[PDB]
Amino acid sequence: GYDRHITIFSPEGRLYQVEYAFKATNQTNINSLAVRGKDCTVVISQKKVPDKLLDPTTVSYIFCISRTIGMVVNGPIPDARNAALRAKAEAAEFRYKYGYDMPCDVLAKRMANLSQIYTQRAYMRPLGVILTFVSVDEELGPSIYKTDPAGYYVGYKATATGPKQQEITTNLENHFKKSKIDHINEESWEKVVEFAITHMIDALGTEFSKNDLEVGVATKDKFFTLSAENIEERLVAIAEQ
Amino acid sequence: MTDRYSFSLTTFSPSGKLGQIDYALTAVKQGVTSLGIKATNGVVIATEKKSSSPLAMSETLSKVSLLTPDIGAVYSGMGPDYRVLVDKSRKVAHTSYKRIYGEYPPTKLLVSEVAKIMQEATQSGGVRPFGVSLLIAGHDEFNGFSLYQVDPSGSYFPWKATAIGKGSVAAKTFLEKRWNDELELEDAIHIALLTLKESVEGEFNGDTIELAIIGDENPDLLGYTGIPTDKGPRFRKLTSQEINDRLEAL
Amino acid sequence: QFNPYGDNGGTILGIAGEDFAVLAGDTRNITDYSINSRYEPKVFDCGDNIVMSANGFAADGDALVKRFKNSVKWYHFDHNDKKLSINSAARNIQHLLYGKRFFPYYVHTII
Amino acid sequence: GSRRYDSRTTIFSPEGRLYQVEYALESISHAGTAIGIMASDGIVLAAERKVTSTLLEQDTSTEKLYKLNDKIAVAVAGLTADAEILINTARIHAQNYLKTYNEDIPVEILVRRLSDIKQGYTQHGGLRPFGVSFIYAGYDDRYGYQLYTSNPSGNYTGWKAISVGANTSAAQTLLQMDYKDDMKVDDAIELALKTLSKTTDSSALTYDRLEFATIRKGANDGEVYQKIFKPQEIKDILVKTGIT
Amino acid sequence: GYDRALSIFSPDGHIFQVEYALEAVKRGTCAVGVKGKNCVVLGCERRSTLKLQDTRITPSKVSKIDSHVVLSFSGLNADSRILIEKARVEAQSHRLTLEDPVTVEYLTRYVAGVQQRYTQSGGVRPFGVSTLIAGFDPRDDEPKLYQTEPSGIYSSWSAQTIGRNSKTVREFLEKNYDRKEPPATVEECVKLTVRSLLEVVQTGAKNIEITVVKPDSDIVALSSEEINQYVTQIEQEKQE
Amino acid sequence: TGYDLSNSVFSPDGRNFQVEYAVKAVENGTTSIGIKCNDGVVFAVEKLITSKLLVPQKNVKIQVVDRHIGCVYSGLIPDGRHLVNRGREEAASFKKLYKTPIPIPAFADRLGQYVQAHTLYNSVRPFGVSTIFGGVDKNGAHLYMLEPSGSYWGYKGAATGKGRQSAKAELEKLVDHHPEGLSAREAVKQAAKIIYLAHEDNKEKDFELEISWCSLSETNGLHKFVKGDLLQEAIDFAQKEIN
Amino acid sequence: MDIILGIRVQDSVILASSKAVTRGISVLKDSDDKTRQLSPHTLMSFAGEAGDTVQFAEYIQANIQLYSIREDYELSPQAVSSFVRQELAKSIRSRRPYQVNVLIGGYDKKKNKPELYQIDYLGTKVELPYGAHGYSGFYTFSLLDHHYRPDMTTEEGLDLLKLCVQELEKRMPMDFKGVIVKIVDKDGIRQVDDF
Amino acid sequence: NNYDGDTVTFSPTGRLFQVEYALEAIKQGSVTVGLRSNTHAVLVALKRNADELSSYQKKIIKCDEHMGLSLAGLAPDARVLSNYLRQQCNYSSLVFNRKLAVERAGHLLCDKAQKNTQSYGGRPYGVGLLIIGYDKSGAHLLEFQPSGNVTELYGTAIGARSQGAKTYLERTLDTFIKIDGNPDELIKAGVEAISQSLRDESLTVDNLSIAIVGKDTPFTIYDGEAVAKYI
Amino acid sequence: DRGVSTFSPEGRLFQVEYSLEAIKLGSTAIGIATKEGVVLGVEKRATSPLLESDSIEKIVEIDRHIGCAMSGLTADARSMIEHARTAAVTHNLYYDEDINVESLTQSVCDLALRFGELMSRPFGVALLIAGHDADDGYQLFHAEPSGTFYRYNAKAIGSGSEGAQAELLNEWHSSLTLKEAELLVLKILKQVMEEKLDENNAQLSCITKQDGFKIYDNEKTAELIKELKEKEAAE
Repeated sequence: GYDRHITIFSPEGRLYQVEYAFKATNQTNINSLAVRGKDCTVVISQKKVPDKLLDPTTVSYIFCISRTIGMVVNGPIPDARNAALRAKAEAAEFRYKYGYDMPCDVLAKRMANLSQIYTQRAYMRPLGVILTFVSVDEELGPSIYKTDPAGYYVGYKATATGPKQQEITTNLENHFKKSKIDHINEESWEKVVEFAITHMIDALGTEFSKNDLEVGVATKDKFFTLSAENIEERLVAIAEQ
Repeated sequence: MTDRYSFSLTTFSPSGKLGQIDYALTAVKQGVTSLGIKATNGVVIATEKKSSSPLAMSETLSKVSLLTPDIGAVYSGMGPDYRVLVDKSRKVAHTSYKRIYGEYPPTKLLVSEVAKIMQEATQSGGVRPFGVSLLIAGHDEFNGFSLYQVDPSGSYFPWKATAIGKGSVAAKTFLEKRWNDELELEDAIHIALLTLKESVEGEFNGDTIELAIIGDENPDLLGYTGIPTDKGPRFRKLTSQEINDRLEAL
Repeated sequence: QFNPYGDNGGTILGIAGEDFAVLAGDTRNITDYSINSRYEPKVFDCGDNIVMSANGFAADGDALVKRFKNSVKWYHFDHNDKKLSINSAARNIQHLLYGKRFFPYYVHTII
Repeated sequence: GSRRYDSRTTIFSPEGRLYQVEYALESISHAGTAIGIMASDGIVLAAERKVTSTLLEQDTSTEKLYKLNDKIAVAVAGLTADAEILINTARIHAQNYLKTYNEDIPVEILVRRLSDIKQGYTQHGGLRPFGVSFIYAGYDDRYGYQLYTSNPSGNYTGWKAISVGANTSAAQTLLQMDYKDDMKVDDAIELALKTLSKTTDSSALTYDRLEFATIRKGANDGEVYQKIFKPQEIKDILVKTGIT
Repeated sequence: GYDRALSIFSPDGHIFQVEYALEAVKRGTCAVGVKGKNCVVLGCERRSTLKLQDTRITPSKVSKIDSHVVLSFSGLNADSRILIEKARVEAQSHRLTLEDPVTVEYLTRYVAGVQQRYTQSGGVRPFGVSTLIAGFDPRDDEPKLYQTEPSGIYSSWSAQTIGRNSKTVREFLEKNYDRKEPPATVEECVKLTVRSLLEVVQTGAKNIEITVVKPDSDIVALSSEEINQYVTQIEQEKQE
Repeated sequence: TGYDLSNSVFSPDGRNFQVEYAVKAVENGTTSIGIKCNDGVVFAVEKLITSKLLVPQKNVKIQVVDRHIGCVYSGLIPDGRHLVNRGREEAASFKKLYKTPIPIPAFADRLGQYVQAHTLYNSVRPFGVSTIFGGVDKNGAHLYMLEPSGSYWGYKGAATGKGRQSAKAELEKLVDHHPEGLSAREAVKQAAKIIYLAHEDNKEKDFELEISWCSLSETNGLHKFVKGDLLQEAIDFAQKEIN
Repeated sequence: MDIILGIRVQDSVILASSKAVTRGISVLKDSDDKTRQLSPHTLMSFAGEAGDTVQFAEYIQANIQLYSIREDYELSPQAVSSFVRQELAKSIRSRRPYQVNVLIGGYDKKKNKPELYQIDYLGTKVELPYGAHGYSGFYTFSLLDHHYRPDMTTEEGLDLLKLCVQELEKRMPMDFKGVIVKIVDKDGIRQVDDF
Repeated sequence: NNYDGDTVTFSPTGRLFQVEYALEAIKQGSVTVGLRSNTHAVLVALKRNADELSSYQKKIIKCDEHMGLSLAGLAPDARVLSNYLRQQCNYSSLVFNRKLAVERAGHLLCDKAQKNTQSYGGRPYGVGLLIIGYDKSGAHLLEFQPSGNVTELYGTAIGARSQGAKTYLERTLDTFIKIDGNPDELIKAGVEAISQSLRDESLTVDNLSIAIVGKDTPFTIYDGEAVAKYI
Repeated sequence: DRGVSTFSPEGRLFQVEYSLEAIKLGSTAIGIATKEGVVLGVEKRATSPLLESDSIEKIVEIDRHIGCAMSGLTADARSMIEHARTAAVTHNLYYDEDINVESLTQSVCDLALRFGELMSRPFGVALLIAGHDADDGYQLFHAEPSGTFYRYNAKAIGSGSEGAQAELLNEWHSSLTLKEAELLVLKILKQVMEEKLDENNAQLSCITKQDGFKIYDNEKTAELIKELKEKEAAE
């Protein structure tokens, strides 16, 4: 049973260490979701600060990888920060060598290749994280690309990750079946954020205060995260209609 | 640290089996069906775009890949393993051939290089075999059109037509009935679409099928004019619309 | 172009008696036509009743003496506090000097 | 640490055998049979492809018989991918020798080198051995026509007639019965095909399941020619020797 | 690099990989060496499961390391080639630096040293080979015969045997070899060597190889016929 | 099973058992704490007096990194020293290239990435310490706590070791009773009390209190040890509250 | 060192090499043998920089002797000369090249033919009826161009060689202290002990 | 048990068994005592012979003029660690013209031992050391364990039966700390402390090893007839 | 399996303890130190009568003033002897003097714990190193694969050792002559050997300040065996 400890094939052609890395991905008990506007890409994630001795401003699973690219992680924070540091290094190196900003989909592929290597080389373990990369790409427009511990990645119209990803996924599917378009037909990112929070509330069946969420927004030439007060203003607008 | 796994992870068992290779082949068996057919004036390779979620944009996931302007590849098995092999295959076509001879490698020799990479993952220290089988279609001046299969062991074989993955045993019997040495490329495409329908459960259209051909030179895809000897790539991926047009004629 | 060598002047003298030995040196240190110091000791007690002077380029001379004193220390550690005889000290110094045969200590040594 | 997962590919059993070599030999015993026969006027190589399909492109296919240089060829039994690694290495050694001495490499010197490479994988490095046995057919002006075999242990021996792969016990008995020293190449061709015909696990022996080659001084005047038979030429020699 | 300690001690103070290497030697074809008064003979068994063998080209069992020294062995054939190559390289290197060919003892000490090194180096297994090394020191007429084994111990022998059934042929040599009077000619020595192998061989056919080494680089392998005459004469004195 | 015999192996529930076992070594150590005040941070630790023969004041545990960062840890003391040695190299290389002393959040990630790296391979063992550290940089005071998994966050107050539960509850009261904040001098007094309170879980032996602090107003943003009169005054204030 | 000559006649190859060794101001020796037997039917003479000449020659000798033992076979003169050329061609792009020029005289027992190869320190190889290195060719080639026949006997080869050496002793400024002459034929290598 | 095959494996209670086994080798070692006043620091060590024909194995090693140690456990490991200390004392003198502080020596030994407890292939050191020295802050005594833990003390003992000597020193603390300017009295208290750990055998002239360092006293070792005075 | 450098629960290195077991299977070697010299003797133990016993080399010169006898896996000793010879000669090159017997012994012992996963295992041989230097006179050391070395007035190693050591405990005193020591080694070897002691299956050697290290001829040892036989028959 040593085919269970390292990344070699089991008799059914499976990689158990990879499968168990997917299971570690839900250990934080956090759900995240990403959607696309006309001009923007929004990502939201639950925020849980269960200890009063914590400084809540330091608790985060959203990362500013480059000026244009944001990353939300589903998984434990040490592996999340490992991936974040590497992604930052790769994006900076790419710009130095090739003279233009690393695209969201290309970074996703690169991090997916690195992950593939950990599934084939025995001395390296997979990282127990799922990485959702967002930007407004200069060629492709609003972009969502997500990577997992198998080294798989793909682009999304919208996506969700975490223990309750299925509820959020089906909720999002139902909306897009109705609208028949690949995005939220909205001018402002504020409204795209409100859409994103609204559909997470419906899908999880829970309400949020300003400290229960984490929000990241990608626009042309920058990615930024919202403060508690920008989020409060979002919540207020949702309640008043 | 240092990689301290400098010993083989694939070894012979008392019965002469290489377990890890057999298990890699089992992973390929679970994979989505893909096939290739060789005509007199072309080759077609095809597979199903089995989308993981409908929110996924499956045109961003390319199962059929250009390796050189006259060579393409498709797989069955582990997608990530395929993606890295495509990166290595594209590179080795340059480093061990084009940068030496000033021309792209013939199909059989690029296949040979990919095969060697796959063999080494089956004997080198601290690694597992690749969990994919490849079908590689191509054209070159002196060998004409050709189609090869490569397995996790590194073994490769030339085919007139074949299938790999899930429904391969049924698909190969279907292909034996219909294949002859007088097929024109359009006939082979038609047969590929018929064969592939059998192994597909749900939606069957241009958006769920990925199909590419090796055929005539495409001067319209070259990107420049003025060099007579340069006439364009023979590899071409069919559009969603082009597939649907041929699905009415089905 | 950088010249790694210099000349700090100085003169030394060693004489062997029947049951004694002396090693003398002037205490002046110079470069070109200037005096650096009127009293800069250049003959040293190295332990085990051995005295040493490495005259010429002072940086190389200080380095060699410093290395030999260290060699005496390690000779005691490695060989049960055995006294380093003068003939054994001399052979040891040959190996210290020849170790830099292709980038020499620019000095004339006397013990 | 990593020790836990190490199979230790290069250890003796308590009987003084090499586990991995023995198990590689077991693998090789399921490969298609290959036969070499040495005559006074040349050498024959004959081998059976493993169970073929009608859609396999035969005329562009090679799985058993390979050219090392113009004077030396090999028949392969075992893992094809492993064989191609070693074959390319042998092709390079032959060219190294030709560059150094300006003479074609003598057959045995090539054979010894490849066999030493195999031996190394059994003694150091902790890697699995190559799952391959070779029959070497070649000519040089010292010993003339020569046949050798090597196996995963890196042991090699010379032969007048030999088989590797499946059913070698049966094949070897049949060769030993009908082989004679004064035999000629055309007689050796017939013996090789007759032997495969009898030992095959297939229902019948047809052209599409064979690879065939001769090394003859049937090249005009004091010089040697290799002939890798085309599918149609294998079909003709099957009829001519009266097997189909 | 692969570093694993394959040769290690067991609780009873045994190194099993070395001991299992000796088991590989036991399985190998029998080899024997006998020194006369002015020669040394090396005899080797050939297992007769191999007809259709081409004996012109098949690797011979006795190997010249230099023009004045030979080496034979029992055990893994592939392993023996590695030791033979190393020994040949060292013989030329000795000639190049000392300006004298190796003594038989020096060459033995070298091969034995290589064998020992492979019993306490990481990532390697011991040689499954024991050797008999024979010849004459340069400008010396006293015969030399040494033995090595996988552990790396070596020693000199008036006569010695290794490989399968070597217990039996050593039995024979211990009762038939007199130290106060060694086989005083080539004939007597070759006859005593063929006799020792006939205890174990089967047919005195092409099963037995014999190589004679005399002083001053005089080395020759006997043919089937010449051995056959020894086989013949030996059994005709038997029926008595 | 066998999943817990080798570092970096995922168990079927997605856990790294070797890291969880490292946490056991931490929980077995003496109590150490940190308190973030108005313009700085305070660190304190319980030192068990195993014998009369220990020279008082002489086996110092709190460690400085650069000139503006303090580090304290509970668990295997040598592992903590190894981590601080690395932290000193990271701080030196940062200051060498970028001139400015390493900011506290930047320093936190350097320790975090290094500790996390020791969960990637079976050829190394995880760190058997939890480390409380911090100081003052250009954006103000920062307090962090780092676990054997590589996990770290910023804190208002922190505690680890055997008396961690007691210390936490004490720390939570201070957060509730002072939303505006605590002065550095108040924080020293409070730190002394909390270590005295947490020493109940370790009552067998006597102990020696050790405190340090970095405060913009009180130490000019440099890490200093609390000594002499100010230490005695905090010991006295602590003795009173346990009586 | 200085003069090395070679001539290939009907059935043998003759190599002539000077005996002097000169360390600047003094002739240190007048009986130096500037040659090494590589195999029983192959001889190599040499000249060039001090030390490197003998070091190179003994290195080549060791290598050919190793090959002979490994294969129980004597390499052809052509094969030996190709091995030597490669070593010098590799050496010329080294950190410190071997400054050594050689002649290789061998009798090919398979073809029953004498063969003479001239190779300089760059790895420039040529097969010749007669050859030399340094200035030796400047004085001797006009005589060899006149008298040489491919069907000459060994004795006629030696007589033509005597004439070449006499011209060298007349017109060359340096005293090379005569030559040692060696013959390579079907029976091996022997030294003419009065010349 | 399943967790003691190597140094890179925690047990489920967070223990490191290879390190604990290394600690066990010290416990089998012969007793050695260390103690100090404010002017001097002393080592006393009971040496162990193999039999009546054999020598008594040396326990005390000089590291510098102002520093040295005594060992209990694997002697070759003490040689490796003392060699490292000699080099570090030496580096400090040559580069900085500075005698290495005893406290800094302790930190360096801790870190060297620690690395052998956290990586694959290594083993922990199987020896304990008592380090005495006199530096710019006076007399010092250190105890080193191969877990990497180093502790500064007024007095201590390690090896077989060290507990007796250690209790004695704990009672005497207030007396021996005050033995300033009298080397012989400090050694007496050391010989008396080590006597609390003897059974069967007593202190003989080839049995006893003493070392001392202090104010105007280079680290010096007394063996043989030079310890008869204290017997 | 388990590491090659693993400690047991008693705090001993498994591999070192196991090599000590291999040494117990070795042929006997004995040394006796006197004020007139140190004697070294060994049991040869040929495995067959056809083995030429003077090719058995278990006593070995390290330098003129230092000799060495071995017991255990004797092939392992060759690299140890090579190191010892190199160290003795190197020290003379660097210092123009003889190296101390103890310093040489320490240098050999530094090799011993250099195994891991350096060599793959400890040495399976023990050495008796005997010699003379000006500072400490005649000396005998016992070098083990643990890296420990003890000085001895007299010592036996190999399979007959604890029977031999008890004998040496009784017979050794500080006034032994060289002649007396020779007879004593011969007598104790004769006692613990399987075969009958003679000049072809045992070997003597000594090191004196004057003549240095010497291996005795078989004729010389034969005389001492005769002389031993007669003194035993005389009470």
